[PDB]
Amino acid sequence: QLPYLVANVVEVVGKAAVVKTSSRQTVFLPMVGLVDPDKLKPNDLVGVNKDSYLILDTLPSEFDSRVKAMEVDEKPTETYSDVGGLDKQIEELVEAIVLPMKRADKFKDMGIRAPKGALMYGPPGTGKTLLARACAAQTNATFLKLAAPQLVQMYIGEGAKLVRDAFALAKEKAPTIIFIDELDAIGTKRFDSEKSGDREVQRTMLELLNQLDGFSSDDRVKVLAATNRVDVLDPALLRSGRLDRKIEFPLPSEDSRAQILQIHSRKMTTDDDINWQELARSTDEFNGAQLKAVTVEAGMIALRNGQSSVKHEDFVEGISEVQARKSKSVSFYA
Amino acid sequence: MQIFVKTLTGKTITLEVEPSDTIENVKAKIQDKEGIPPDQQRLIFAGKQLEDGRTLSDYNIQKESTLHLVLRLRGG
Amino acid sequence: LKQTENDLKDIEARIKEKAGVKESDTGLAHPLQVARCTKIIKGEDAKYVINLKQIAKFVVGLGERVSPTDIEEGMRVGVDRSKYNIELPLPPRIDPSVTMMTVEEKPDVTYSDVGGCKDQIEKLREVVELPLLSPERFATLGIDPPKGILLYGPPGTGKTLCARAVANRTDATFIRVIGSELVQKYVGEGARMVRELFEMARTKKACIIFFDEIDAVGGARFDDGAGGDNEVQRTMLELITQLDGFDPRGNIKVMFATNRPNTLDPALLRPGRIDRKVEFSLPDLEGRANIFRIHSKSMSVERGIRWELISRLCPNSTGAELRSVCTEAGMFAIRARRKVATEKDFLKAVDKVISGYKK
Amino acid sequence: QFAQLPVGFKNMGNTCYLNATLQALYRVNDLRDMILNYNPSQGVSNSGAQDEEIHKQIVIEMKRCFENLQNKFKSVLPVVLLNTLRKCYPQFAERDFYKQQDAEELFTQLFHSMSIVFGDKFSEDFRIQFKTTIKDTANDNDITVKENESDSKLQCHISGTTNFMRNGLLEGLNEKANSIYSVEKKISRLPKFLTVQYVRFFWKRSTNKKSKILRKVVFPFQLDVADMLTPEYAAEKVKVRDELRKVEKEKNEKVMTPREQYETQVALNESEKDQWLEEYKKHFPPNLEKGENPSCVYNLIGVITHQGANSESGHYQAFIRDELDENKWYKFNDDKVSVVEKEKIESLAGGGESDSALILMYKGFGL
Amino acid sequence: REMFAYAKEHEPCIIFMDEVDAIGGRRFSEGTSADREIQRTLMELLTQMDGFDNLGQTKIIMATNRPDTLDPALLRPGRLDRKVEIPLPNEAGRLEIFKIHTAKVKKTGEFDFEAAVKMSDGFNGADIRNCATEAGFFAIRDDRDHINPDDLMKAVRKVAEVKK
Amino acid sequence: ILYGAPGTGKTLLAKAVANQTSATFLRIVGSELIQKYLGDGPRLCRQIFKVAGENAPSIVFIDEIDAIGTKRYDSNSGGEREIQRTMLELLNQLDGFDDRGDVKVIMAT
Repeated sequence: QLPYLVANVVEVVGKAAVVKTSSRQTVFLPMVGLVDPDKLKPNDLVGVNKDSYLILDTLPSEFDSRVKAMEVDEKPTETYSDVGGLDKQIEELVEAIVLPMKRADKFKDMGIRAPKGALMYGPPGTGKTLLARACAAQTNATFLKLAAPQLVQMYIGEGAKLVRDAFALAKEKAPTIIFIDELDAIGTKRFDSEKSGDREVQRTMLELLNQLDGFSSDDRVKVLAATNRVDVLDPALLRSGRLDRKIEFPLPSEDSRAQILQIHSRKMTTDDDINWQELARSTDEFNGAQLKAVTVEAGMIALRNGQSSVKHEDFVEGISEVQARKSKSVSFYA
Repeated sequence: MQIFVKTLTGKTITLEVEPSDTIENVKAKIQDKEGIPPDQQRLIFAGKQLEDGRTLSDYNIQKESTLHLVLRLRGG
Repeated sequence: LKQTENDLKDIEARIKEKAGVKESDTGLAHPLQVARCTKIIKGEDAKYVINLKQIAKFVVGLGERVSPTDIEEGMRVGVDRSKYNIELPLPPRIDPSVTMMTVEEKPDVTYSDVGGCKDQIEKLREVVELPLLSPERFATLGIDPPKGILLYGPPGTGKTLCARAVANRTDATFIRVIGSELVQKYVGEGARMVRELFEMARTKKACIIFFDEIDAVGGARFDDGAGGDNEVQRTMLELITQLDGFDPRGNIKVMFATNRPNTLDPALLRPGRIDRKVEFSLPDLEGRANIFRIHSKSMSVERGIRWELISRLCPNSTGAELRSVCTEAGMFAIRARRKVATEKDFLKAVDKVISGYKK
Repeated sequence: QFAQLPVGFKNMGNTCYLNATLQALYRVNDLRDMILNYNPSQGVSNSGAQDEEIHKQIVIEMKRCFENLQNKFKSVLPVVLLNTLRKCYPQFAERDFYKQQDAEELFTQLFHSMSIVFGDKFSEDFRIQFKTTIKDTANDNDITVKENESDSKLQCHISGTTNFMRNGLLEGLNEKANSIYSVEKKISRLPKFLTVQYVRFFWKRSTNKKSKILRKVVFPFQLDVADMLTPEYAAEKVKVRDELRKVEKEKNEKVMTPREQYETQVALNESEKDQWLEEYKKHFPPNLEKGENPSCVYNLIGVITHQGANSESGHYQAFIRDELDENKWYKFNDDKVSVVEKEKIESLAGGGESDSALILMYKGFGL
Repeated sequence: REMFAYAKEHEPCIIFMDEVDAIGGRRFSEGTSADREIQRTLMELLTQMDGFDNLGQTKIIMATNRPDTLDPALLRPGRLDRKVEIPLPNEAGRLEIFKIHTAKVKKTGEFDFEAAVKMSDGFNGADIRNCATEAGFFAIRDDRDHINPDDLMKAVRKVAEVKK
Repeated sequence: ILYGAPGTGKTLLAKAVANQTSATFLRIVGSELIQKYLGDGPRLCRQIFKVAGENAPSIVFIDEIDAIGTKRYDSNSGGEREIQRTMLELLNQLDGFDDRGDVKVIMAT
């Protein structure tokens, strides 16, 4: 019965055995078969008497709090029928990760190893996050958002352990995408003598890679890192078992904007006359997120006008107003 | 005949009874499949709380009727 | 009088309290960041024993417990930053923040100008005012109202005053985080504050989170760190994530302030971060006039003032400068000992203010 | 200066269950009026009740209590009423002070007595009729529809999943050779006064003892139950609701001593209120039954709260909405009466050991 | 202390130090935040070395990407004396590694590794592996577990172009 | 803002006026705030303003501010950002609150 004493061991006349309790105290018990050999395994809670100091029973594994840096979302709700117009970024993404996961057996018979990883850089504001979750849904991966600043602990090692726990759960839950918010805290270590300070970040990264190539032939876990733009890092783009693949996001084109507009126009009322292709010619160098902000502005015209839908005009006027990154309205010069 | 008792969890369960059964008998049948002690059961039907010595026929509780089972929040 | 009534209150309070202590002694015994019931005799699993700490652990997977109503024990209790969870004995509030920030419920500064800031106010009105007054309008259209606003030109242009005024009208909280303070030089500390601000934000939804100065923090990211852009980008990049990552739109507002426009990144510009760009930069002649007219109503004045004339002497202003002309004009009068303001005084205040601004 | 605070009942020791219940009943205008105008010469409606005389005495003693509340007697001691109630319903004479009691049980018995004395005139204001659909879970061609079930309150079932009153009300409308049958109620007639019971008290199996569910369950100030109605009845009630909403919106658009001026303003405010009642009433449906809600919408007018471990411990209070100023609420903590704001009422949804809503009273929109 | 004692018992041993900047920095900027923990570590390694205990059946191998966040102590002979650098390959090195990688692999056709080598300029084993899988990608598409000579020529070139 | 010179006229005016209003003259060394590490100054500044408003009316005398008298168009690194964080903190507190004489400032240079 709880309250009970657990012990977190990290240790792998007659025979002596050392137990490490989480009260950070080493204790003597014998391993003469009064205490069975199968009640010790590292990394694991095992159940020790309070004042008799002896392993009666073994309890499930745990080291720190469970899912401490990790968000768990079993299977996103998104699809590539929800996220669409991003089609080329779907092709790259599918060839690097999805096909090694699906056809794992095929990679084994072929007798190459599987790449497990990609690195993405290039602009979001198009549904980069949204695409990542789509891939997650499609492959039937568990989506794990792991935030790179949480590891980066000011305390000793604990961060290193967190990287290992991530792999451990990821391998149990397989298929899995480990989706890494930032790249600034498993990276940005520079090449100067300030790479000293930035140790915690070199160590979290190194381990995650060492661990992937450790298991490169089997495609169970995927690693994806995301940023606006590529940062200084240790070499890792040169190797299948690391994050081999380096995937670029470009900007949309007329076909892509128009699909993105048709996805937008299901959600919200329209007067069902609005021509995406025509509006798409009228917007120059727009991204997906910005076509979504035009829909909001088109509705702000509508809000003032006393309309509950939007006509073509209502959208044209929406574009003229700011979306804050690019807006087509230029006609001034005398 | 078969009647219904909406338990505390919001669920309806069924009970097999006779127009001659008393509210004490019914409460015993409820204890059997729900596990609540009769002395803790308050049964409502048609806005009336059912008294222990009366019978289902007294209240005109026919087949498929639904009784509402409630406990008590003592205070004063 | 005042003394007898204070004692009478103590006596009354105390008796209830003494009884209550003994009851607490017999059982051997909400914000919170881990739960810690340090014993648990009362209460897969069919009973609670939950205690989240490095040095020991008691783990039960199953919360609830409408009888006994759990809690008690070695008291920090509720939901966990590990999700074992005190689910629902005495109010948890989703991992609720013990790290504070400055809250100003209903900030009081109503409507400094309503004329000559005419368009800029109206932008605020669509985004912020109307979606609190009617959520159903917005819903019916199917649009989601601007998540974030960027306010530009110099800060303290009466930028603050206007923002506060709409917040009063709607009865909404100002949540002030000042960019400059965050700056620590210890591992991860700033970004940690940011996560807890948003968790706290979701709980408190209907709030304008004011982020002072993006010149301060998140000013570059093109460096790939430097020790002082590396915590600073860490905090920054984390803060964006949270925003596109969803917080409710039409409740929680984030307002950014900036003096200079060279700090901005493509990351910052994009929707789900900034959608609005509201001006508080340079107004018109007709406009300068309205803001002058507006501050001098409250004042007594003796006749011969035309606002147009006062406006004329400004070759370029910001809202800050205008506020300085009315208030400075009043000072020349007080030195001479006066309650009234004159055309001469207003001219004298324009000449001083503009010339100091130069260079 | 001139506005007098309502008065409350002194607690005789564990009799706040009665006090809170009497304030809630007093707030129900039609009930208050029929009690205040009761003449013992009128007898009872149901003289089939063998204990007729004691039910009449309960009403007489309630009328005396109500006369003292109406005519503000800074404190009312309901001693004779308690004695009378105990004679009729000996459960309330249990000791261990007398034992604390479940306000729901008192409410139920008072309703029984008022139905005996007043008959349909009382009970029709509270009646909810159901259409019940009974389907064999094992066979969806075996379908039976009954129209004869009714009650005088709705139960809000609370489990660990329950977060809003609606959740619990919906669960309360459903329940489950021999087979398992689903029994599904939809409302075919709504009352002008709608009583909602939060099912908080229960028999704990683990301890063989009375307990209480503390879970937070948010209730609305304006309740719309269109989704609980039969399709046919919803169509009727929604049509009414949409006309009433139009009136509400139009409403929201629009030498004497100091004492005399206050009394004139009260008279003015009552007249203005009556003129708006008449405007809503223009839109009531032609064949509305006496006591029936015109629409599917209600406003909250009263809340009976409890704080404590179970129904035989702790304390009951009432929170009552002011009859003219809809933003104003009174807290009746036995004889200690105070004014509170809407935020305090919202906090009564519960969570932990806090005072929380147990019984809610709603009155139809436009009444 | 434990790591060294156990090395002596369990000698021969490789002690492999993964990215040395954290136990062998230089200082952040000459300043300190946590870069004194780094100094506490670093003095202990220099002490074992300088000591009466001598390295010869316990070998220590340090690894780091850059030598520009190694301490000057280490760069001085007698705490490291052997410094192996990772070079550009020969034409000969590339051939062997292409042949080895495609030996475990299933293929139609004898492969001319010699072309493949020309199509690189100094690919070490990791770079060569990316080329292998690349060929394999057109084979998953061509619905096969085999690869042509033809795939292999295209594959080495696409990997070269996308980096150095 | 008073500009003149120490012991010549700047200081004299400040002693004289502060005493006349019978407020606590609370003397801050501008340059020493100057602490050259990311954490020290903006807090120091916040802590000043806080205690002043509490125990009002109070004089925040900032002696010889010369070194956060720069503004920059873009901020980078620690070496430009530190300076700018301290400058911005003063600017925001002023812009953030308004007081008719819970806090009075004399700035000196």
